[PDB]
Amino acid sequence: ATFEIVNRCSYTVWAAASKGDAALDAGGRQLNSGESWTINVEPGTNGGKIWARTDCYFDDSGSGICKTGDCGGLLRCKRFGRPPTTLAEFSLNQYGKDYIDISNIKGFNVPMDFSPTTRGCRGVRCAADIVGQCPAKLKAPGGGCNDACTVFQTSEYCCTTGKCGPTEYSRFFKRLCPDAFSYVLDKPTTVTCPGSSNYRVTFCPT
Repeated sequence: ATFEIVNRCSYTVWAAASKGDAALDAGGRQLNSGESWTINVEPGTNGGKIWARTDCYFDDSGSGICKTGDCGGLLRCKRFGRPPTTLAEFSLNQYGKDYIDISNIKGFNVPMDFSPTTRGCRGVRCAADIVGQCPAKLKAPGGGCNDACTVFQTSEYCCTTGKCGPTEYSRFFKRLCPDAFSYVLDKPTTVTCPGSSNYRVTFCPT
């Protein structure tokens, strides 16, 4: 599958793509404002995620730090990133279907649109000013708006027992971005697309 990752933000982001135990494609790259990066993701990939990282410094070896979404200090991510991170999530070629969503379960850093570029399903977007509106207790100093599980580490926010409800914090994310997951047991906003669709992820779509 082809994903085109586009940075429409006015600032540089460092895109990342991983399935948790491995990079997808090169795993990460710098995207200046307006740049597009096309990656190829193996069919059958389950549990892939794409995100943006902000305020990164890397040396010549590709080692460094980012203020949001750092993946163990590497330019080319092999593992998932540190919250807060708006997530584009996908599982491809799962019994004939691809499944895509946007998640705020690990917080929000950059607004995102995640849309197919082929026929037969709709995209999803979370483009509200979640950072500007973020509750005081969830604001991350480095930038972004943390989820409550990251901040407070309770069974209720992290849904550790597999039973949890919505919370004042989850409802914040859900009010601003209804089409994104706000907590682990949220009513799913997954979209089902034809198997082997292609996609575009746009940072700062509006």
